[PDB]
Amino acid sequence: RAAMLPTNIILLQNLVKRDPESYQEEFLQQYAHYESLRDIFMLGNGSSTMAGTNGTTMSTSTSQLIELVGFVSQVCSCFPRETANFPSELKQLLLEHHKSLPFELKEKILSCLTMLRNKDVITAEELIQSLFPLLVAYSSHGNSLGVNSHAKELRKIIYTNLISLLKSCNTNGKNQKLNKSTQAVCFNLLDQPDSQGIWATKLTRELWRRGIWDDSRTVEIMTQAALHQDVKIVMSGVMFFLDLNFSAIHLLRDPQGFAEKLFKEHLSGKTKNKFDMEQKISLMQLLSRLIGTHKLIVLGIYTFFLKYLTPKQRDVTRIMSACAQACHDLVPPEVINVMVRKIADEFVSDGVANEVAAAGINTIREICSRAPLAIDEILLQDLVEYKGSKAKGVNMAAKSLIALYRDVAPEMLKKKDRGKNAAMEVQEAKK
Amino acid sequence: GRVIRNQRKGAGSIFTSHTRLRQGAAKLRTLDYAERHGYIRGIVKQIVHDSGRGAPLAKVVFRDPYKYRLREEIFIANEGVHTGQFIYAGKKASLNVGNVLPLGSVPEGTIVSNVEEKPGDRGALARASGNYVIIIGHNPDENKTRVRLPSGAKKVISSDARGVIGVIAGGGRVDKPLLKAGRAFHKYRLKRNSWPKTRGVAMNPVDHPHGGGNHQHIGKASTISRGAVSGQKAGLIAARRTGLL
RNA sequence: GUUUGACCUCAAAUCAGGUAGGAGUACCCGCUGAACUUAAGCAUAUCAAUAAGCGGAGGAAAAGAAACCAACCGGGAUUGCCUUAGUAACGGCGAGUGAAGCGGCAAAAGCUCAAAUUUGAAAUCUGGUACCUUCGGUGCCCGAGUUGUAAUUUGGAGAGGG
RNA sequence: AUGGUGAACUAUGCCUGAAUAGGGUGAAGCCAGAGGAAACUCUGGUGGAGGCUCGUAGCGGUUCUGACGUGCAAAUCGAUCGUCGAAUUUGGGUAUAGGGGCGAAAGACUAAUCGAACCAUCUAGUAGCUGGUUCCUGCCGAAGUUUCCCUCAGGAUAGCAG
RNA sequence: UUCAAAUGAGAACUUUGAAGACUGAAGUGGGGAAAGGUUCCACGUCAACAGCAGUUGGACGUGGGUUAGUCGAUCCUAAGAGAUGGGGAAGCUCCGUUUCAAAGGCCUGGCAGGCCACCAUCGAAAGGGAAUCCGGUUAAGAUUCCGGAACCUGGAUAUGGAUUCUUCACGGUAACGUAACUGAAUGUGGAGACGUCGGCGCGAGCCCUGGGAGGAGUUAUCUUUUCUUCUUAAC
RNA sequence: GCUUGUGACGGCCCGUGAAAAUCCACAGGAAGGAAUAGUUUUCAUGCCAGGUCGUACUGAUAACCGCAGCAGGUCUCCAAGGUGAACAGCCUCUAGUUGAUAGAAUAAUGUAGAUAAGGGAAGUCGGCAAAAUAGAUCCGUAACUUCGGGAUAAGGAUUGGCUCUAAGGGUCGGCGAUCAACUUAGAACUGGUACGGACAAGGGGAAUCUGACUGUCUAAUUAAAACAUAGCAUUGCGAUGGUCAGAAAGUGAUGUUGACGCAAUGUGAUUUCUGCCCAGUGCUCUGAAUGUCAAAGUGAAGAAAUUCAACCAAGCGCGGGUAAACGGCGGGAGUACUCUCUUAAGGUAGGGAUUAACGAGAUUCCCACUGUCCCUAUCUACUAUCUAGCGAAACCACAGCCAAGGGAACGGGCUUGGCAGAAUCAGCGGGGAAAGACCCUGUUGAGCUUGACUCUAGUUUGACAUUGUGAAGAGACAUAGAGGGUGUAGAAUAAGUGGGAGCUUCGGCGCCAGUGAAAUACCACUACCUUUAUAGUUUCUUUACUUAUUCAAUGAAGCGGAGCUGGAAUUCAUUUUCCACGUUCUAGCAUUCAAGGUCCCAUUCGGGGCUGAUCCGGGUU
RNA sequence: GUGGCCCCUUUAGUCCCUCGGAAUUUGAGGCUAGAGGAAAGUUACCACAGGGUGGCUUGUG
RNA sequence: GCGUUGGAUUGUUCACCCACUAAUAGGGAACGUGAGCUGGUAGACCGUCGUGAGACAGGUUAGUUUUACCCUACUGAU
Repeated sequence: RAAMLPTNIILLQNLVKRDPESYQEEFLQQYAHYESLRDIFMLGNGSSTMAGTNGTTMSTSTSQLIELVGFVSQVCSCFPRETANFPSELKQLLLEHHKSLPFELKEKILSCLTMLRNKDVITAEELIQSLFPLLVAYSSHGNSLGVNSHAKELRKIIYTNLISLLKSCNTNGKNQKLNKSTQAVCFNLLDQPDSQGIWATKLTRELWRRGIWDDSRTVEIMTQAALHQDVKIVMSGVMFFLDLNFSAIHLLRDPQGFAEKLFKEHLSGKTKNKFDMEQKISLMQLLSRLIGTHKLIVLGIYTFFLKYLTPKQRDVTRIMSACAQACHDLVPPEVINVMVRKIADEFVSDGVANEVAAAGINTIREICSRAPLAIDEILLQDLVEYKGSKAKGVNMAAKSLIALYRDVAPEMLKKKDRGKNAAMEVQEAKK
Repeated sequence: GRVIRNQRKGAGSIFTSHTRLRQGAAKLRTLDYAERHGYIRGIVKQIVHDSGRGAPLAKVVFRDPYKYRLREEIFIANEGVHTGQFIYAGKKASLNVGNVLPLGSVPEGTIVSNVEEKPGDRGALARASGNYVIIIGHNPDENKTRVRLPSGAKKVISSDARGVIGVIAGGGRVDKPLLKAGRAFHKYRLKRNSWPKTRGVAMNPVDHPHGGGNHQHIGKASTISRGAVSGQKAGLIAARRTGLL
């Protein structure tokens, strides 16, 4: 057992954690080996080329260093002397080579730094300066295109480790000195217009969901992301402000100008035609759900919808369900009359099908629930024609419009539809 | 189910040691005024064999100071002592092989055997064949002494605790293969009834946790816990790891 | 006076004299404690505060003269019978379980210590011994005992002084 | 379930004693001679090792369309076979006791009893289903989805008769 | 398996004799341990039993018979069992065997001074162990009785012998020797006291064998022949 | 020569192969003893006594156990001659027995044996069984091999009797005289059908699968590829301990132990091979904070019972390790899918695989050999058979000739027909005798297993009590305070909201002026954030003491402190520390209140005290 | 013409009843009226108790 | 009416192969549950599955019923 003890680390560390005044020489016997090992790492199937590897076999030097790193990181607190430069050695092993290290060794160092920060050996203010620069470097597109670069796994590890760090730091009280510092790097990433704000948006969404970053300073970051030029950043911002919306709307600085800038930049202004329909629809949803909720006025929305309000168009049931969400009690009903007369011309016309007509009437009555004086009695009557329609979609739809105007403006309806209380209320109030 | 073999081992019917032919319990001299202040001389008469044990013993005759008589102690012989040799035991004894000293008196780097965990234990450590402990350092204040044991562990104990210089005799005993069931038979005939060992996989479920099955296998994970109890602890009690090293 | 004694505590004797054990155990006083069964199968539950097991007595044992029942115009130790009553109550509110006061009767019985200064008299008691009228008495001598033996007092009362 | 009796068979350990023809092979060590500068080699002998071997007693129990089959025998007889100096065979003494022991492990052995020994009591234990249920005569005299409790199911009911 | 005779009411089975065979010294012999318990031996003796029989029997009825200082137990301890003291347990009882006891036995000269240190008991008729052999005798008993000849233990002791006036012996260079030749406490050493196999040597008994002194047998022919006795215990 | 005892030697061991009673001797020298006489009972002789119980007989085909006068089982000693290697088998001596129901015949079928022409496995599931071989001398002996074996490999020549030759030894004599045993080799002659003349006594070979081997088990159907084994690997444990017991205990096993050990597992000789995964399940980590979070304890409300809140150990959760742990079998990247390329379970070589021995293990083929077969026949012994004597059992509704029909596919009985003569012996096995598995079901009995349900020993962590004497620190309740805000633009660091255009020390300024979602003076509201102090309130961490408590040891022996005493030692003036007058060439010895010195008495043949050997202490260490 | 063609949870009681020695106030139980809706496998190692042709066919799709 | 064979093959045979022969025809009386004699549960191993105890899509190996002396029938004998 004695001759094998230097080979068995798991027993050595349990012995050292008991009586660490002893086992000094046993620790130096391994620190010297670790030093000599790091001083090294610092510096195909074709008939011709050398044969390749499977991706899971490693070197005996690396297999030893991966063990020694854990041993030293777990007994550094017992030996503060002879280990003061150890975490700095790890840090400059990582952020000066990035490439001459195998993935297992990188992962091991990344976990040992995290536990060395859980213990108060290392501070977050100097672990952040190790973790963040590796994200940008392994999202390079030139580092991630080796043979067996583990770039995606490393980018996931560093991200979840940052999350654990900030979750650690914001437990008792919110470390404002840290949050205010690592929001500045998100701001200074979103400036770089290529794609690097991905690691700001993807992180701020996580921290909002974990409730760690409920602050006005953070919603500005996602506003700037939504106002960005890159599609996968704009979408991150839009899906953040969606998730029916979340409480972040109640920490905005100017929602009306936000919606105006969005509608001007992305959809209408240059007509760059970058977003696909699946993303344009998600932008429409955000705009309409902000507008209806906060009583906004843009008036370009209501002509932008009209191109897409045709039953021969791709997935219109989402578009028309957002059309209603941008209606108010406080907008000129003529610009909605044109919309209702487009829908009526193209969905409840002659020959149209049952689903088409029912969709039209259902998306008109939920408009009129917000903007009641946006369609007049003459077309209201044309649509309550379809009460007894034998199809069971159009009947259920027309009954909703009738019950909507039975409580709001029952004089537009005819005597046949005023249902026993609207008529009685009108008979007393007409004299 | 049944009660199993390791549980039966504790009662001690047929598993008691076989102690007829043992020459006697091997021990150091009792801690007395002579050993505490100066030394005392004895003569080693016989180097002898002990049944059930691989190391040889030494009969050492000392003179009783308080009464006119002789007293024979049974020491475990170290490698190099001989009959007619004089064994000096105590604090002021010289630094030679076979002599008994306290660990505080000797320097660091020396080799000793039959060490006492505490003074008055009369021999606890480094008693088997070819075994020794190494003193690495002293701390005279707070009097303690740091030693390395055969397993590689490092311990700190009283400097007044005693030990006998040298290595226990009989080394290399396990380098020879036995080649035969009969030599193991005769070996354990004199130790105890821990041989032969049937495998739990080869039994029925009543007789072992590992028993049962149409194929000889274990149904699970031979690493048992440490909080397990009395019938569950089949193999690999509290394994920190497994596998070849 | 580094001596001579008193007390306290703990021991020893084939010391003087006595005492316990074990048996039987139908009934009696306690302790300990199952399952079969019945419930649908079954954890509660029932069988059962049973059987087996242990300790301990007598001709009876135990209980017993209220820290009771009551709510009456008040009764008045304990035990057992008739009745209260298959009731009040308990319970997967299921199987099932389950008392008590009152009333009539049998038999009838009441009492004792500690806690109080004899303080003008430890007045008390075992043992040893000599006689005697020997289930015991008188005298005498060692001893117990004041860290309390006698008389007097026990709540129904009672004591002291007059 | 409760409380008790068993290691005289047999399993295992320990203590103390006893028993085991004749042959075959021929290991280390050793002697001489020959060839060598010498390491060393070759030849002839000696010696008598081995959980070697043939094979008695002994221990076991492979095969036979074997004998017997209410047999000598509740496991035997014959021939044939495995082993035969050792992890050998064995006597007496001793230890381990029942949900326990022992086990070179077959759920084997533990007094012809073992996937939980034997004895007595609780105990007339109990389901389910089977079997049986003791004299004569006279008078009357049936029945098979009709309705349901978590489907079988043991049932509860309509109708029939006295 | 057979033949004759005897016995008897009766004989395939009993007794004697005459034959023929068997076990064949790892026995169908002579003795013992465990177990059994009179089955041993004698005298009567046949109702039942001995798978036929029966005058016979380990049967039935009645008696006789087992002699120890030396053989054994008894004693010692082995694996182990088990009280006390103490501690548990409601308790029947459990633990453990020198433990946390004031655990008792010797001296010197109103008892005074000293010395020693230590655990009940049980446990082997094959382990250890003090000492007996021969011959004869019984219906049946014997290393036990008779005769003769010895030995061990323990005890009291007289005589002779040895030693001594150089008080507790001499000789021998030595290994050591002798008829003896004082010895308390205390201590030490030895014996008791030890495996198994191989071959070599020595001894006892047996086997084989010669001469001679005796007895028996064969002898149709031969064989100075075949068999048998000629022994010597403990001490 | 056989048996036995004994001696000196040799070999084997990770095996080194009882204890006590009892006896003796030695060292030592307390002591006592002769002179006009003692001493010695380990020299010789002489005297006395030796208790209790057992003691016969069998010890087995009749005295024991098996229900018995049962072919079974049951420990041991002695052990003759011949053949022959031999305690084998065969015959015999001594000793013992001649017991087992008998007689007459000689049918079949059987049981136990034996022989058979020619052919020789055509038999049969299958060469089952039987036959053949067999001892000793000589020649000769392959592949393979862990170099030790295989191997009696295989395959061949012989064996009698009689008469001879040669060689192989001991004791005495300055080469001979004398004595004696069975061992081998060789020759001649001779009889033969046969010569290990009976008994006794291997059949062999080419290959496959399998387990390394020797060994062990299912007593009473399974002896094996099962178990064990050596070897191999892993795990836990440094005694305050690991594993395991006990109701408890001042209790126990391993342990008369100590990592070359104990305990727990798996694999299963040697050789060769041995690549990767910690996603999962388990195991493990002296693993931060936060989350979950029992009891006690704390705070608030209430008149109180109570109610609420906060705090809240381990464990879980969380994230690190481990695959000779159970599992398991690929990796990475770009935009679950889809494209891409690495796949290091690569043979290191084209010498990569030609691979032991052992086995009552499973299998095929060949030689030899035969009545297995064509194709059966014959003989011997014991039965059967007959006789004298003795004398059961199973089974039994009643009984016993067939056919057809009905019929539960199926009558001995009923209907219709065929028929039908006493009483019987030996055989046979068609039927009847006439006495099985398999399938299903119980809301069954037990055994076993598992994150099935309810529990539980044990273990673990927390509170209280046992529990006393001291000290120093950190956090929080609770009040009193004190200040704060950078996304961008804007003079500037804008919580936010609402009132609005000066109280004025200055008119600095507030309004009017940009820029901004929001506009600043002045005064109020009520959100967050961070800090200051401790009336008190508490909680927690660390540390000191010993008398409780706990552990261990011993002969309860030498402990603690001392101008101690005496030495040095280095000091800055006086100490502080070491030592102590006690012991180290050697297989010796060390004991009689300890000799000596010194004080006293008595003069005795000797006594006592101090010291030799420092003092003190209410702690055995 | 008095519409239309087919059982365990919770709340509330003026001056509801009771809490049995009397009362008051909290709680509790009633009677009313409302609003809601314990438990898996295996056994060949096993054991017990029970149970179990319509004259049918033929050579030709 | 009378005959309708001998053999090879078990990595198998609900059969086929070559010979002899005059020929080498088919079937029943059992297989309309189950009935002479002979091949084709308990132990152990590999494979699939199962958390496991164990089970099976399998495969291999080893593995104790024992009349007639009764009635009838049949065969022979008084």
